[PDB]
Amino acid sequence: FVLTEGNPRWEQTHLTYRIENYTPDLPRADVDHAIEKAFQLWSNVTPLTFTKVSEGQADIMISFVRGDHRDNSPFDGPGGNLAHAFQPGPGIGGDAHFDEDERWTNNFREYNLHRVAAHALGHSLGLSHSTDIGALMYPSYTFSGDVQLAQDDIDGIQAIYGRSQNPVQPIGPQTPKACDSKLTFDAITTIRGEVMFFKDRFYMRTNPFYPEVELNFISVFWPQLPNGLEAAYEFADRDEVRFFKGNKYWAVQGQNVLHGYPKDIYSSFGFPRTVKHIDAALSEENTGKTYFFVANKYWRYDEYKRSMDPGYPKMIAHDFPGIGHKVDAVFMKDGFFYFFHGTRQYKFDPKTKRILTLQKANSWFNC
Ligand SMILES: [Ca+2]
Ligand SMILES: [Ca+2]
Ligand SMILES: [Ca+2]
Ligand SMILES: [Ca+2]
Ligand SMILES: [Zn+2]
Ligand SMILES: [Zn+2]
Repeated sequence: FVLTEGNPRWEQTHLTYRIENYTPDLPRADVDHAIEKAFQLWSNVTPLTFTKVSEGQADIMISFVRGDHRDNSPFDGPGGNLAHAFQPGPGIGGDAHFDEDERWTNNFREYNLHRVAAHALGHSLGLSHSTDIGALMYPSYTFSGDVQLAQDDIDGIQAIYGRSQNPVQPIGPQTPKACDSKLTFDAITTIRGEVMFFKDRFYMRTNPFYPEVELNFISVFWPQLPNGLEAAYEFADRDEVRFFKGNKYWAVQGQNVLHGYPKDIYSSFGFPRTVKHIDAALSEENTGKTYFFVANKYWRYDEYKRSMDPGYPKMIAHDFPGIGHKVDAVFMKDGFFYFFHGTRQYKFDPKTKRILTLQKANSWFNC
């Protein structure tokens, strides 16, 4: 996080805010809701409170304006700058302006008022742009269908006003770092020559032949998917990639969730209704066998037969000597299975049912 130069800060802890005019793009109700919830994100992690007023001046004056609109920060029509807010302070201080030749929404369509307002109000309280890609204050517009403060945002805002008067203290997701040797993965899959690691709302993509890591929201590519993947694998045969969460599984082609999916695992792969979820999955280069891992047991399914194999609720620790009895993630590369469990990574050889290397979970990255 980065605190606005000069460290402007509101002196009162009980602030007032007013919505001057309303955008035509939405019903007043929807605008009101967006703003309210935007303020709440901030009041949840600090002692500050925001009260909506109707008449008269307020600390934070909110408005929808078009082009040059009386303040020296002219808007640029459709596109470009969506909004801007001023530092805490008297007058125009703390005010937020949304550019009206923007198409404010309440859905996944660009640009969602709640999301942009949550960000603007940040500047309204004294925060500047963060260099943390996962932070709400980051300079951009991403939409993971659920606006929330990243741990970085909380630290930034608490540094100016103190922490929540909550006895528990809210927390926010932390952005994974590739050079942290404490890194662990929710799931991993290969895709058109690259390896794609998943962790919370993020993903880390790499081509092992030229180590250079790409970090970003899973929603940048597949907005439909629910954040919190548990397993995943590629099936280049159909050029798809399947993700598992809960007990249903989404399939994807290119950058769009295929028709109908999600779908049930039981009806799609044939798995006893006993299995709640899944821990990890991989598919053999060109053998047609796909291995799914649950708990300490594993199962095999034949793609070219839309069906499992004769009695397969077998043991992990037994047929995969060395990796232990629980898989966090796994993917295949050049004939070897790469198993992940916590920060541990075992390079397993299918042929010799042998373990060649035992590395750190993030060993692939350049650190
Ligand atoms: Ca604009
Ligand atoms: Ca003001
Ligand atoms: Ca508009
Ligand atoms: Ca997992
Ligand atoms: Zn303005
Ligand atoms: Zn900003």
